[PDB]
Amino acid sequence: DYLLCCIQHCLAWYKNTVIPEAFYEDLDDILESITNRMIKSELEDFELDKSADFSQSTSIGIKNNISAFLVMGVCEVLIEYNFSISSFSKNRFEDILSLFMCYKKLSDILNEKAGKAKTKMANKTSDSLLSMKFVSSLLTALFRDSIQSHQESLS
DNA sequence: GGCACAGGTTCAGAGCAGGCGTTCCGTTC
DNA sequence: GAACGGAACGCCTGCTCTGAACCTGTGCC
Repeated sequence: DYLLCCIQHCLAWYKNTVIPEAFYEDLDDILESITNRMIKSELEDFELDKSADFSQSTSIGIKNNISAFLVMGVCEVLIEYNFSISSFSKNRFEDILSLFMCYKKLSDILNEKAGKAKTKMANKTSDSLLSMKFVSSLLTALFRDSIQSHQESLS
């Protein structure tokens, strides 16, 4: 997760300032293919939720817990990337929504799994891999954007 | 009918202040 | 003029300040 975060940040900064050489021209299509594969991997390629029950006792439910956190982190980074790429093109935003829908699906799976045991699993609130910067820019673009050219995506 | 957060409570430790213990001078017969 | 009560500097007791955690009670799902 953190790795991908590092990658995203360095790479965006590269495109931003460095250019004004095959690794990054590859990585574009790398993350693209990863994103598309991520959209339509539905938790049974990961073997989650029904094959396992996130048992903090069992080695396997422990593993599930950990894998799931990693997954959600991954998704978050990809959300940042998909947003960053476009000049507000709609297919990527649909992708972001679907990513988030799987993410939230995982979070509420854990709420089902964290509803039963006592509330000392405060590891669910594991900090997001979104920069302060991106979040500022996101709310800026949600609430104070009336620009029709972008607005079809923001709606 | 159960879980989570709050709030109370309690204990452990540590730190510090004051009163009594020793020693002397004032006051009242 | 003397004696017994008021008076000052140091150490120990205990009490308080504070934090941290447990646990239990209530309200909402």
